[PDB]
Amino acid sequence: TDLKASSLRALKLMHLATSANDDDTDEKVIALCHQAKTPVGTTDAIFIYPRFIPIARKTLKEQGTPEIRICTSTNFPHGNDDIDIALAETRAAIAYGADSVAVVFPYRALMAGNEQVGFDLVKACKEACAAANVLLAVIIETGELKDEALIRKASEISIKAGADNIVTSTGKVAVGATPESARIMMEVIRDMGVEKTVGFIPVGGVRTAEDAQKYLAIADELFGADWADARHYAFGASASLLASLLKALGH
Repeated sequence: TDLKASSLRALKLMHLATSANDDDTDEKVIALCHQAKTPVGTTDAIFIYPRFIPIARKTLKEQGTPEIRICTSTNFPHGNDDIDIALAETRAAIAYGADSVAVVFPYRALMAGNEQVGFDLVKACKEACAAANVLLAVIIETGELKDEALIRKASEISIKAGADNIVTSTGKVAVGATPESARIMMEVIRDMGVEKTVGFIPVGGVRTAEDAQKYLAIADELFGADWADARHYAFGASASLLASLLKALGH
């Protein structure tokens, strides 16, 4: 029954996205909105491309779940180092009506030795989001950085630039989150003492109810059992994890 409790808890923290082998479509997003409403409760949000926000917002409203948030991505998935492009895309996502924007950190530029551009890019995008009461998350793409020191450095730059959440992965490269990269990023949150204002989102690597229980255990250990609420923790995953959480709950 410990598994059942963390399964329901993981479920309500989900940022439901379409399968990686599906991209997105007006009908597939309407379907996604329906799956986000289950017999035991709703996921916290959906994760979709910006152009589908307006139709997702109407679907969620008309099905009686206006409280499900809509998160989207910019500078995505490439993480290029052109700030003007990243800012313009972020402003468009806001105008579409997003509740949360996840900008991809310029991780290639960091790997090449540029720590400043990542700071300036996140800062410019956070400025636009804050001005519109939108949360800014930052994807650092742990699967491409690989090295522990680079994952810490990307996390530290993002936090100092004003990230409201830090995210492992885009979901568009082979390797997403792992327990180790997840631990590293949450330890930066702790070491910097910013756990009240910065949350964490593993993308990928969580496919079963047992995986989700393991990832939540890391959060409970580092910050206490109460820390991982919808504002500070989320699982960026697809319908396959959701079905495993529902199954563990007997549905």
